[PDB]
Amino acid sequence: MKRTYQPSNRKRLNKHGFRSRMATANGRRVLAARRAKGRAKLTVSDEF
Amino acid sequence: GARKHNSAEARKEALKQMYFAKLRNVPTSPRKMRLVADMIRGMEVNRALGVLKFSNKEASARVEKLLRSAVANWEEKNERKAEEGELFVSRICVDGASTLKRLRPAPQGRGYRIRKRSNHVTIYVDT
Amino acid sequence: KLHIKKGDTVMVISGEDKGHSGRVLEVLVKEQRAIVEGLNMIKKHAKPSQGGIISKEAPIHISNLNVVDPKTGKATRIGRRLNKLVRYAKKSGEEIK
Amino acid sequence: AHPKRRQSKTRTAKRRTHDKAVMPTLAKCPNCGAWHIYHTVCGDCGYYRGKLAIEKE
RNA sequence: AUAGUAUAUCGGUAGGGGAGCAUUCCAGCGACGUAGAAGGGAAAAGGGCGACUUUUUCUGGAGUUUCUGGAAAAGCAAAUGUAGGUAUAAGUAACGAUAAAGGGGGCGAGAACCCCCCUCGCCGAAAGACCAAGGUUUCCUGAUCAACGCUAAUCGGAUCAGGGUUAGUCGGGGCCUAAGGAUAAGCCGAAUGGCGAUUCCGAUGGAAGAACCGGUUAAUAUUCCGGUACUGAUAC
RNA sequence: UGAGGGUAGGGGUGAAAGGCUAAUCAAACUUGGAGAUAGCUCGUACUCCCCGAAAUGCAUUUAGGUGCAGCCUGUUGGAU
RNA sequence: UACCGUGAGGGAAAGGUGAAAAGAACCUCGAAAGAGGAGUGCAAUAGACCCUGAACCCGUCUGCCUACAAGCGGUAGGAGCGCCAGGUGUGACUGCGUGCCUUUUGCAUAAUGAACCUACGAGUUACUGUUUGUGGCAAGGUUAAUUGUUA
RNA sequence: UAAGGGCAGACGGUGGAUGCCUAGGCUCUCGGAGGCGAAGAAGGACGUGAUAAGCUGCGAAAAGCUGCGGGAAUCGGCACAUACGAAUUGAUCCGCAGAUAUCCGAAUGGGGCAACCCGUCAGGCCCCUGACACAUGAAUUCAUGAGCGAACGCGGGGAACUGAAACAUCUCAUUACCCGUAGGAGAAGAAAACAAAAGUGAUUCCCUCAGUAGUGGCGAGCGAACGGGGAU
Ligand SMILES: [K+]
Ligand SMILES: [K+]
Ligand SMILES: [K+]
Ligand SMILES: [K+]
Ligand SMILES: [K+]
Ligand SMILES: [K+]
Ligand SMILES: [K+]
Ligand SMILES: [Mg+2]
Ligand SMILES: [Mg+2]
Ligand SMILES: [Mg+2]
Ligand SMILES: [Mg+2]
Ligand SMILES: [Mg+2]
Ligand SMILES: [Mg+2]
Ligand SMILES: [Mg+2]
Ligand SMILES: [Mg+2]
Ligand SMILES: [Mg+2]
Ligand SMILES: [Mg+2]
Ligand SMILES: [Mg+2]
Ligand SMILES: [Mg+2]
Ligand SMILES: [Mg+2]
Ligand SMILES: [Mg+2]
Ligand SMILES: [Mg+2]
Ligand SMILES: [Mg+2]
Ligand SMILES: [Mg+2]
Ligand SMILES: [Mg+2]
Ligand SMILES: [Mg+2]
Ligand SMILES: [Mg+2]
Ligand SMILES: [Mg+2]
Ligand SMILES: [Mg+2]
Ligand SMILES: [Mg+2]
Ligand SMILES: [Mg+2]
Ligand SMILES: [Mg+2]
Ligand SMILES: [Mg+2]
Ligand SMILES: [Mg+2]
Ligand SMILES: [Mg+2]
Ligand SMILES: [Mg+2]
Ligand SMILES: [Mg+2]
Ligand SMILES: [Mg+2]
Ligand SMILES: [Mg+2]
Ligand SMILES: [Mg+2]
Ligand SMILES: [Mg+2]
Ligand SMILES: [Mg+2]
Ligand SMILES: [Mg+2]
Ligand SMILES: [Mg+2]
Ligand SMILES: [Mg+2]
Ligand SMILES: [Mg+2]
Ligand SMILES: [Mg+2]
Ligand SMILES: [Mg+2]
Ligand SMILES: [Mg+2]
Ligand SMILES: [Mg+2]
Ligand SMILES: [Mg+2]
Ligand SMILES: [Mg+2]
Ligand SMILES: [Mg+2]
Ligand code: NA
Ligand code: NA
Ligand code: NA
Ligand code: NA
Ligand SMILES: [Zn+2]
Repeated sequence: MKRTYQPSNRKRLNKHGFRSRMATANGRRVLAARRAKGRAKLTVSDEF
Repeated sequence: GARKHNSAEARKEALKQMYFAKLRNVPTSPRKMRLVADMIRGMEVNRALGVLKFSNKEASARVEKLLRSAVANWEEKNERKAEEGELFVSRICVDGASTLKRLRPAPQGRGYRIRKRSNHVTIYVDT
Repeated sequence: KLHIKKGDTVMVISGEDKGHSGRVLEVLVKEQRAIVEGLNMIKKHAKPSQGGIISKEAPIHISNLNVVDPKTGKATRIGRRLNKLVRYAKKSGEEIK
Repeated sequence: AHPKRRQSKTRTAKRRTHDKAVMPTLAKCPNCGAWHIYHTVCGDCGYYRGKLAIEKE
């Protein structure tokens, strides 16, 4: 059967990528929380 | 302070009169191996080698090569080739060794554990 | 600074080789140990690469080694004096090496 | 369908009374002198019932 | 408990009261320990009663402790209680489409399963061939069989090392714009901001710049080589 | 049927089944307020000694909760 | 961090050889894995998952009992046998005996709960009162913030 | 008698408790300090070794370059082995000042799916490649700002569960949370003030006053000031 995750690299970066996070105040708020935690992976732009 | 040196000296002097061989960490289940140990316990070594060679259990081939070693240890510690009809299996035991855990999937997303067991085998020979 | 160095002649003051003198061969600064010639031999088991057991000096912790007096043959503590600084033997007062 | 209780050590060991490895039916080879299974060709010499059966190189 | 040995009294849930033991650490006076401390195994003996204590011996190989007072992370049998380990059911269910296997050689300690050969069987609008998405070295070769492979394995999409992807034209990108997105001038609005062009971005579409057949490697091939073409720039 | 866009939680979307909104829907998920509240259920660990109940009355948005009385116990003073 | 999730986010386990690698040359059995020796070392039953090394759970050996026997598995008696001077292991035969916890008027209950072991796990502290045991001062008792000296 | 079983002991297996230990935590005291960034930050990507996965350091000058002060025989990081070298003409190492410092990121020449693509302008080499500049907004070419980051401050907005043994006033609470913006602190601050014929004179903070005067479906609750003693 068709499952929930059907990958598309173009969709992934448009929805969760680094440049989309930086485009809004609430996205930059997410980046600040992940930096303060010390995450090695900041966005999906890192795993690529 | 020499106490453990004196305890160990007596331990080594007794080992000169004991003829044995060991198998450690054999990657097969101890219960199946025990089935083979009960077959050759207290039996003349020449007859046991043939019994192990033509056994239908797979654990017997490993045990056959350990009995050969036990006999050779006997001749090293006694300084003569063993006769025929002379030695016999005076002691044998199988102990469970450490277990390797694995995973086998089951229906509806559940997972079960598989145990891949091991064992140790020790054989004594005697005239 | 260390109270001994390569080329020094030192006497062992503790351990099984106490009362024995000898020359310093190598100094392991980080571990604070040194090789003294002819003392603390070991039987190392080497595979061919013809093989066999071979002899080598094992290092002794440097706090068990004292510089031998220039004049007398006994081990002494040392100091440094400006007469740059230079080592000298506390038992006799003469400069060392 | 389900065990109401775990079995004690005694009950488990009593059931395992009849779990025995079967001994081979062995015979000595009149030619080689080696052990072989009765009614089979000796794998060492190749002989069977006094005659050569598997001439082994 | 009363009287100072005598009289009485001593079954107990909820519950009230009294008196103690062990544990960790601190102060003080002091002890023990490589001629063997703590911990762990065995044995013996004690206590108005008990919580507990003491001694001997084996292991162990460096810390331990009496008494008086002080302070608490100060005691488990059960919470469908938590972690780690090990049992029972049990050598039981099961080993994942009923397309199918048999023989002879080979390497090898070892072969139902690996390699070669003969026969048999299954798919064949596919279970064959070429791309896209996605994956990211799984591709080829040598060595290895611990783990992985629902068996074994000399084999493998497994482990380690080495090697392997070649473009003027192919596919992209460079050019163009759609949905939508970001904006300019402006408009709106506690803040954060929301809107807003013919502007820009953005292919899944449009391009007036153009290549196809064959052969070679263990692994690449409109890319390398052969043959035969085409398209921009640039200099005379 | 492929690619890329858009609508976001009392909101969306619905040829309307309270269907669907990442195996979750009569109000998604994540973190925080937060150890919400639970007159309810379950659980509550060393020792010995002395004493030892109640399951009634009244009141209560009260009835399997609670307040006061009644009945237990410590200390203290009186005799009753 | 690994791992889980489209994402926001969630989020582990895992310390110790020995004073010193002196980290086991060489031989024997094995195709080699594994062991027996040798050697190093205070010690290898310190040999790499290595200090100590408990329980549940699992083996081998020795002693006694057990194939006419029927219930929470013990308890109180009691021969024989085996070991080391009256202690210890076993237990023929006999009497009595329906686990434990919790919840209940009342549970062997066919009401609840637990596979077992080791480890973890639940009336604590602060402040303000009140009663009481023990003390200081007493017709009086007591300082708070803070200040001085010393260190 | 024992196919088997029961109990006890001896010796082992497994497992990793306990004892001992520490390399890391926890709570504080005293002193200092309280930022970094367009001269490009925080945080990253990619590289960098005789050998080189990963960390560490560093940036195409890439485990590093140059001076000054210190110091004295070893050194080429964790970190081995092998290999080649450095150094008493002073190596490594420490303190201070310099040199170099790719790409992304406020990111700022334009775009963009972060670490990429595409330009104009002036110079120099030769289809390409060097080395400059080129955002926007608020002031007068010039000067400035932007972004990031503990808590404490001041502003703009602002819940509910909960308590009231129900609940709407009330409470939780001018809290959580969201947003803006300073400083080493900030805010306040020099009487159109308190007091009561007696007086004190800016602000802030501590001890009292006091659970008092009051307030309140006069319920649950909430709760001063004057005056006095201090710090300054
Ligand atoms: K202790
Ligand atoms: K191969
Ligand atoms: K909602
Ligand atoms: K053990
Ligand atoms: K009988
Ligand atoms: K029931
Ligand atoms: K740019
Ligand atoms: Mg196995
Ligand atoms: Mg077989
Ligand atoms: Mg599935
Ligand atoms: Mg059976
Ligand atoms: Mg009585
Ligand atoms: Mg009583
Ligand atoms: Mg259950
Ligand atoms: Mg069955
Ligand atoms: Mg069956
Ligand atoms: Mg199945
Ligand atoms: Mg079956
Ligand atoms: Mg199959
Ligand atoms: Mg196909
Ligand atoms: Mg392949
Ligand atoms: Mg296999
Ligand atoms: Mg391969
Ligand atoms: Mg093209
Ligand atoms: Mg355009
Ligand atoms: Mg190919
Ligand atoms: Mg071709
Ligand atoms: Mg309906
Ligand atoms: Mg769903
Ligand atoms: Mg709701
Ligand atoms: Mg709250
Ligand atoms: Mg709660
Ligand atoms: Mg009574
Ligand atoms: Mg009720
Ligand atoms: Mg009452
Ligand atoms: Mg030991
Ligand atoms: Mg150990
Ligand atoms: Mg009868
Ligand atoms: Mg009932
Ligand atoms: Mg009752
Ligand atoms: Mg009853
Ligand atoms: Mg029953
Ligand atoms: Mg119930
Ligand atoms: Mg149950
Ligand atoms: Mg029950
Ligand atoms: Mg229990
Ligand atoms: Mg339990
Ligand atoms: Mg044991
Ligand atoms: Mg421990
Ligand atoms: Mg210098
Ligand atoms: Mg209420
Ligand atoms: Mg500032
Ligand atoms: Mg100030
Ligand atoms: Na001892
Ligand atoms: Na416990
Ligand atoms: Na028996
Ligand atoms: Na440069
Ligand atoms: Zn034969």
